[PDB]
Amino acid sequence: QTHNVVHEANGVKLRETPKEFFERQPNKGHIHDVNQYKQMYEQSIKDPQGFFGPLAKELLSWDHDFHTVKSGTLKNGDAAWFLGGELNASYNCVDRHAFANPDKPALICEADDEKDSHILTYGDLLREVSKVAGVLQSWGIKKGDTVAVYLPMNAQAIIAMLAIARLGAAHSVIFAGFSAGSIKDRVNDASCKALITCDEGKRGGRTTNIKKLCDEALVDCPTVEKVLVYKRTNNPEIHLTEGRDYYWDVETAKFPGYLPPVSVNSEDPLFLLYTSGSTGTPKGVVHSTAGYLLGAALSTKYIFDIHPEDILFTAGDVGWITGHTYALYGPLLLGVPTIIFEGTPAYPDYGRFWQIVEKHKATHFYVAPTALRLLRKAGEQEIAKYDLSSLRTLGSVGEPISPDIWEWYNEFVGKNQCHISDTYWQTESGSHLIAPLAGVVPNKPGSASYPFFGIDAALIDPVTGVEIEGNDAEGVLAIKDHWPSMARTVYKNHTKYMDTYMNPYPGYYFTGDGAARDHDGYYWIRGRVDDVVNVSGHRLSTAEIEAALIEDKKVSEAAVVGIHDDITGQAVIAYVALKEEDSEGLRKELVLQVRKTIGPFAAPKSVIIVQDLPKTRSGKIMRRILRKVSSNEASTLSNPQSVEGIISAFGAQF
Amino acid sequence: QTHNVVHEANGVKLRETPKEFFERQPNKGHIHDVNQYKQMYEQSIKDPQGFFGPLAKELLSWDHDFHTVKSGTLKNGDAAWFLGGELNASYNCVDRHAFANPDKPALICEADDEKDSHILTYGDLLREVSKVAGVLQSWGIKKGDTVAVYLPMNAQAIIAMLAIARLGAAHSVIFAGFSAGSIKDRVNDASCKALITCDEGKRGGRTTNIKKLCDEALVDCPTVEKVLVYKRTNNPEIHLTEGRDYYWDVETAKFPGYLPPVSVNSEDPLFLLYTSGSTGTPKGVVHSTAGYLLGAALSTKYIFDIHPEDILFTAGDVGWITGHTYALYGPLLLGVPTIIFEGTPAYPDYGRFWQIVEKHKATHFYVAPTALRLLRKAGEQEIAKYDLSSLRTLGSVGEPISPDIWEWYNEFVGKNQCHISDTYWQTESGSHLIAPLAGVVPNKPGSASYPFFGIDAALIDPVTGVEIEGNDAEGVLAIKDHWPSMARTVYKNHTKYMDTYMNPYPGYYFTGDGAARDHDGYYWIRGRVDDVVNVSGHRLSTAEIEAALIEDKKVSEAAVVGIHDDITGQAVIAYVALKEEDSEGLRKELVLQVRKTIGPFAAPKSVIIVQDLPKTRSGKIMRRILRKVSSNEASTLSNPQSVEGIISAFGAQF
Amino acid sequence: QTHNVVHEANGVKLRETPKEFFERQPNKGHIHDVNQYKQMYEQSIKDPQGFFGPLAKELLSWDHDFHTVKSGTLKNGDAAWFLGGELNASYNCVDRHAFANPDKPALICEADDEKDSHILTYGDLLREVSKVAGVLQSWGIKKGDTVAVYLPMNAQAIIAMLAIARLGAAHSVIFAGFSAGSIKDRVNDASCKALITCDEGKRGGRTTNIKKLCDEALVDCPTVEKVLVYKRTNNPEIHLTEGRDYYWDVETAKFPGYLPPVSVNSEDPLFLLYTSGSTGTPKGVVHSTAGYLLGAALSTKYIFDIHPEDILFTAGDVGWITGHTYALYGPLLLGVPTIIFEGTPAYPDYGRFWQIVEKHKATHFYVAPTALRLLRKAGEQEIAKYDLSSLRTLGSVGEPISPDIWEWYNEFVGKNQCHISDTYWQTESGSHLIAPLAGVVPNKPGSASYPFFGIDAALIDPVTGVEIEGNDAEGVLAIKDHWPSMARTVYKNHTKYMDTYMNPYPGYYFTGDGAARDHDGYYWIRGRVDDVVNVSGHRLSTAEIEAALIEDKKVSEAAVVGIHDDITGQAVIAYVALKEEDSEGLRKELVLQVRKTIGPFAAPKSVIIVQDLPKTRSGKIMRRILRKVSSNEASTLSNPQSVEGIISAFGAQF
Ligand SMILES: CCCOP(=O)(O)OC[C@H]1O[C@@H](n2cnc3c(N)ncnc32)[C@H](O)[C@@H]1O
Ligand SMILES: CCCOP(=O)(O)OC[C@H]1O[C@@H](n2cnc3c(N)ncnc32)[C@H](O)[C@@H]1O
Ligand SMILES: CCCOP(=O)(O)OC[C@H]1O[C@@H](n2cnc3c(N)ncnc32)[C@H](O)[C@@H]1O
Ligand code: NA
Repeated sequence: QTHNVVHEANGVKLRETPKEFFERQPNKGHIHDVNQYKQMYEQSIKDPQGFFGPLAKELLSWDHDFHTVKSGTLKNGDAAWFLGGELNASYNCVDRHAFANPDKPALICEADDEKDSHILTYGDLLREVSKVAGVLQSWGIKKGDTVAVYLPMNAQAIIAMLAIARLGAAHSVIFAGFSAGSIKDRVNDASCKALITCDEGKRGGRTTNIKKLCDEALVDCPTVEKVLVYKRTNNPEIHLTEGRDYYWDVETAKFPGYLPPVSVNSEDPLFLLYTSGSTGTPKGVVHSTAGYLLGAALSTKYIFDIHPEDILFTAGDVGWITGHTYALYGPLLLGVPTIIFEGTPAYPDYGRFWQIVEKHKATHFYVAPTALRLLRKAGEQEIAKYDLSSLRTLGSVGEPISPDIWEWYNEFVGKNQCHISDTYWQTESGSHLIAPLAGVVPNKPGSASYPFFGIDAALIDPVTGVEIEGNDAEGVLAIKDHWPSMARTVYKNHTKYMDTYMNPYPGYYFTGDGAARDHDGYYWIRGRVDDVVNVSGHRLSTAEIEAALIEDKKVSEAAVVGIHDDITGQAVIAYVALKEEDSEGLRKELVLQVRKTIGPFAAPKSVIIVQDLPKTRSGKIMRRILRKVSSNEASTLSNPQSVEGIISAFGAQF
Repeated sequence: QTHNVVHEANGVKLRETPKEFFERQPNKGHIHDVNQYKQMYEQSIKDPQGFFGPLAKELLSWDHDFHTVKSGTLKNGDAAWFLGGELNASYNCVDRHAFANPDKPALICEADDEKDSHILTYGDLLREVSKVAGVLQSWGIKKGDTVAVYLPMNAQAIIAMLAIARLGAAHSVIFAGFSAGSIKDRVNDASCKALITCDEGKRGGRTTNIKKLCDEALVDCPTVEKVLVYKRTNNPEIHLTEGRDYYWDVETAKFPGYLPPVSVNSEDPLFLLYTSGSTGTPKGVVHSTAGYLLGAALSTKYIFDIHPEDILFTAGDVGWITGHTYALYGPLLLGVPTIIFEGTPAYPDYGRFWQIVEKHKATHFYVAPTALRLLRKAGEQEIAKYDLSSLRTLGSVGEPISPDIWEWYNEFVGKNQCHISDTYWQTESGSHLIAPLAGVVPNKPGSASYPFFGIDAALIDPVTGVEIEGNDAEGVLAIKDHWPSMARTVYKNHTKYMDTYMNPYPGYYFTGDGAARDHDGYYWIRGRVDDVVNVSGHRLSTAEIEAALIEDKKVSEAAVVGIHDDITGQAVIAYVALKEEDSEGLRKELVLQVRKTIGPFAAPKSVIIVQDLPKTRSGKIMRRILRKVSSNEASTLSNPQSVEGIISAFGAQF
Repeated sequence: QTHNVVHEANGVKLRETPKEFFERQPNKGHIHDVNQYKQMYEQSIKDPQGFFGPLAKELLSWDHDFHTVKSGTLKNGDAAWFLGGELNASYNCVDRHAFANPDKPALICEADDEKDSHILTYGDLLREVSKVAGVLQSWGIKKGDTVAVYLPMNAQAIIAMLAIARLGAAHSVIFAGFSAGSIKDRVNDASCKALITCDEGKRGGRTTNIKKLCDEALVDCPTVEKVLVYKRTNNPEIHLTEGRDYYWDVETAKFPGYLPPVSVNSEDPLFLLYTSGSTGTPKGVVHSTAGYLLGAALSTKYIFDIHPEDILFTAGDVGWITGHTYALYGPLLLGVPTIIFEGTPAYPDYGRFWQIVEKHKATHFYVAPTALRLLRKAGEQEIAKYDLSSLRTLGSVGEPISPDIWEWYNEFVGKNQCHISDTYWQTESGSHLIAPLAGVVPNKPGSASYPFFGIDAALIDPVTGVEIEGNDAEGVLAIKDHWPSMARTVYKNHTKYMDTYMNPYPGYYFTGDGAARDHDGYYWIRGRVDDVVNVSGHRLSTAEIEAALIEDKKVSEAAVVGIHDDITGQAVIAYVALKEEDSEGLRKELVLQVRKTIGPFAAPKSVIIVQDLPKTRSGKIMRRILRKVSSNEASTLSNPQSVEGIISAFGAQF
């Protein structure tokens, strides 16, 4: 007790799981007592073979059984799960459920306008996936090909990824916010032979350009042989390059309503998803087929307490890992309907999220902390109008949750009845690492609680590189052994995959996050230790933004850091130095330069112009100074007078 | 009793199964009583899962077992059988039998001249198929490729289709009668990467040109990379385009006598077979692998009463669905020798069919009604010379059988000892739909008796579109649910497949045939309701013939209909109107224009030339008038005087 | 007794298996008594299905089980084993052992210099094979592709063949001694899409050129898309053609440490290996996957008495069948470490072979008789310095072993404690045919003893073509039925495969060797009957050397034969006749002409020049005369005076 190192633990008492939730369970809970979970967790770490074997056979339908549950080491980067097994993601997500209950809802597609909303049953999802998959096969997509997807968060993207996996190909979903240059690089890296996109998207009542950005990047993408285009708005003046572009509706009507699924090996690539790390250009994270689906199945069934009668709503976009796991695979593997929203929580009214939960009587809701802050400041009153009584579990993902936000979440939406589960994980983790299991774990506000099955959490001292033992401790967060849903490599570049995750601390998986552990065992996440800032959930490497600013001929050097913006969580500020008029206009010109190389979400909130940057004698720009200058101004540098200049221009600009 | 609507049922008494047949059975009959069959049939309709499951495991050797017997609906066009199963057609047709009895006869190849006849054992068929398959594999044929076959009805074609299926490819047999333009269209549609043909064919003592027609179409077929040519006559002056054409004997000698078969999914395409429907160009009918072979195995074993000691003779050509199912797959699946005839029933003498039955002591004989009429008028006396005592079952296929022909069949050939089984089915049906089961069902002459296992027959009123209930009823014939051997789609054009079979009467499979059902339950087929005429067994769309006539610049409009010709069953007459001398010569010039675009069997018997066609005010040519004018002349038209002109020119011409 | 025909059997007594060996067995011997072996052998011949079935399931890990143990006949050339089975060679050789004992040694790589020696564990071999296999897959290598290997006898070649088989591709190892023209022909025949080689090799302290010879042949090899180059010496001035050549270290670092193995059918090609027969250019011998690995597993486990605790040293190069079977697959299948030597038994000292046996405490040693003669004449004394006490079994392979050499082997190296096993077999045989089983069979010096499991040995009279029955008999050696590891065909040329092995004596496998059988049943090999001479183990067709000499414009005709050279066993002499000065220099010019078309090992020891060759009236060069002229001069020819000229020039030259 009386924590000294973990200051956040002090003054925090366990918020017991509300009693109303256990009554709203449609069936007996998967786990009875919290002591039962600790016994399950202890087995997954000590005996991984005896723990995950049965669960894999229970939750996955195998075309061919595996001979070995776990192989490989973190140090050697040769991890593998369920070796010898053969299965298919589209059979487990669609086919098997469509045979039992064809008319059961599968995709509840809620569009930007509710007039364009519709529901697809599992029988319908099987027919549409088979048809789309039939088109890609006639085009020549085979096992081992990568197929790119540039679609908004609607049912069409869900259908696309399943049809690609159905053939044994790997899908690479590119976020619709990205620019043309970001599509160019990502496609060329994967050597995609096909692209699935739409004519244009509609979000918040505005018509976003989609196909036009694809045509721009595709002139520099020679691997793409053919492109599939969906008529989301049916705009007549949308050009389609002959021989390359073909129409979704026209081609799918040519092929039958059932296509045989292609068996893939357990360690065969399921998908690629590009993320930006502290150093280097965005890398292509690869996930295996079997170990990923299992991880998604476990975390969904047990942490969220998902039963066959439940309905899940996950707000995240499929362009990021959250939509991948807990808007598609997780729910569909368990045979429950998932809610896919193509709009924003503000259009038409700020209660749009809550109409959907009322309309479809959703039982589980998954949201990012950046959206809860937006709703509180803007549309807090609308919540009471809608029912929201069907919700049993409220989740949080992507950003640190504040105790202030946690209490607002519990009563304003859950009415002190729902269970709150702060789910900490990563794109590379595939599934949840640390989260409160609903009905089991009493959550401490702000803490992600205990680690999940198969995750052996530990802290490491950053300087000495030793594992810290005990409680009331702080350090770098790392995992001792690999787990089923762990990412297996970076596409065509395993060396950077080792240099990033396995080599910083050999024998450990490097998460890039600082954490603390209290005496109760609950884990507190303190943010990323490398040069990555979480801006509205999007991870952004400072180096990617800095390289975009330097593309302008005038920019001699640039440096970007992050600070706490209330709405966005973190915002990147740009301190740029020019070589040798209209200073305010050039600042805006740099903002679109970042918006052109990367996308609109990378644009800095402000750009401060200084002649000299705070540098050490060797040359390293003192990012610690620029960080504090943004907030509070209170070591050895080259010129200290330059610091007064940076403070002068910061107030002048921001 | 006392049928009013079904006039054919009146005056017809059951012709009981002859007692001599049961004694000639080499073993106990598959079905004991007719009540046993009705119980089997009732199960196949009520419980399809419990009926076809065991039969599939019994009659098919699976590389991998299936998880679901039946999926999909007619309304959605997503039918599938034995989902998850893996198997290969060449293993079930050749390999497994060759292991048990290598020296057992498999292909009894009876050529145009008996001096060129030979027998291939199952061990020989395994070696020749493996070698041919070895050539196609080195050429690059893989699972999912289509391979065209343009061969006469000999052992080489049988070997070809097995070698193609062995690799998992799909074979498209093109009838040797077709012209070059028909090969052109069919090949381009399937995008065949290879072609198997012969130098030239010999039929009825005449040397038919084969390779030369292939070279003509192949200049407009870019997908064909290589061609395999068999030396049927070894004509020295047969050109072989270098890089494309290679020799059957030369290449097969390069590869070993065993090649591993490639596993295909149950719903993977087995073959394509092009047929002409009332509307549109000829379409590519697709059949699955597993559901087709089962249907062929069931219909052969039970309707024909085929036992391991039996020998089957089916006269049909492999260019049509009859040779596909009951000259190749059906017999070979059950491990019995099949008789392949490359000649005609007239050369050398009209008793050639009966020498073969005597020579090889055939037990089952399958023939079309168009051949029975030819033999009766020309060579009726030769039958008594040959033994023909080994025959147990006589079959009829393709055309309506007349009660006059049925009685001639029973005594002149069967000697009132064989069982006659009128087998009604379709290219799309894959296997028999309605037929008398030998040893079980007493056949009514002219009636195809009761429907077969898994076929839920029903009649629909054409106008109201309602299912007719009761007996003494007539209407459109339709099947309530799909069946294993049902065709799954039209190649690369599922929309026309729905528009033709599933959309005319939703929830039903449209057969395109009129039928009647008497009080005993026996079904009577009354012919096709759409614009298709059965000329000597070949289904011919009127629109395909009309489009060929219109290719001549002079032809303004044309219209073709059918009437009863004794020899051909039905003959198509052509009424053509020219724009603006040698009228008799231009009539002959049009006949070869049809023979050039389609083939020799489409040529009209006569061509009547009129200036105006009987038309409604909207423009539809009154095909009912041209139909009656051909036979007996006894509504609102545009000009009635034109009718007197059509009658005047009909007598003048025909 | 008192053998008359088998003169070698007379005066020979059984040398009983030394008692010390049974004590040095780490476990109970696989076979207890010699009578037990005869009962096992009798079953393998009478009931092949009941004998090899269990052994295949015991010694091989199957991805899918087979349905038939044995099919096909020698006469039809359609042999097949374990039909229907699916497996992978790299799983059985690496993966399965790496799971049980990752840190167990697998490849003990002893380089030309011991400073460059290293050991790879089974876990390491799994990671390196997976990475290399990962590179070939991204390059596009798939099941059915051939990949060429031009590497010396080191660990890199072993890794290469496993990675190729891992993908289901077939590897074609080309011996590093061969010239550029020999690589050209071999690659073009197989149509290899990739090549794995190294910058240069080091052997006996000399730097051999390797990559440079590849670049020379690759300009005439269009099928090769990409090439993998290993940095054996890291010579900076090694050119790498851009787009074609890539670096082993650079590419393998890009791919992960585990790659899923690809299932292949039992009869799918494992590898190709080119050998030269009496007639024709070198042919590509093909071996199946399953039947080969089993044969290698049986012969290694039982003839050599290999147990899990044993260590094997086989001196042969992987460029020939010996390194294939008993330096790679045989040991690795059984999960024991194998010793790979990149040097020669003379460098640094003649006791290098024996340091390795002492260093790694090797228990089994495999050597060719040509090396035992070299060591005896040059470095006999070094043997006593090293321990060599861990050896239990000494083997002999490739050449006839002399009784003089057999006794030297037994005491000078084995110290009358090891068991000597003369293993006679062929490239086409895949595994041992006739050999003494250690611990079971008392070996007669010079005799290979009894045939092995599944080999039904018999002798045939060369003239009459009848099988000789009884003992004290001599004739052509042939095998009555095929066996699992028998070669299945010649690549893309099955006709020559039949003409060579199955057609000379139908119903028998032609070995090309003369043999004798004594009253005890022991077999004595008397050499090859066709025009093939074993020069230092390399089989060399006389026709291949003769064609190389004739390439020079001056050479009108040439004829080469073989005689007994002490060091090389057999040496080829060249008698060449020119069309029309510096006679000694042209003789040397011809020697390099052979060294350029074939390789350095084909160069004749001497070249005798004569104007006329001893010829029959039809024209056949009397090779019997040139054979005797070389040794002792003691029929009807065209000119007898030419014989005096050949004798005159032989003494003048050689
Ligand atoms: C999985 C969401 C999308 O993942 P990304 O790969 O884009 O970003 C992962 C990072 O988000 C933060 N993070 C994620 N979840 C939480 C969380 N629940 N609490 C605090 N920080 C969190 C942690 O810093 C982590 O390293
Ligand atoms: C299966 C033979 C070749 O089939 P096709 O696809 O070429 O033609 C099918 C049509 O032939 C007629 N037909 C077929 N068999 C009979 C039959 N036994 N009696 C009467 N009409 C028949 C029916 O009209 C049917 O729609
Ligand atoms: C397997 C070694 C490499 O094989 P190759 O395919 O290069 O050569 C096979 C031939 O070598 C001889 N031969 C092989 N082993 C022996 C042996 N043990 N004794 C005598 N001659 C032998 C026999 O003549 C045989 O036909
Ligand atoms: Na399989």
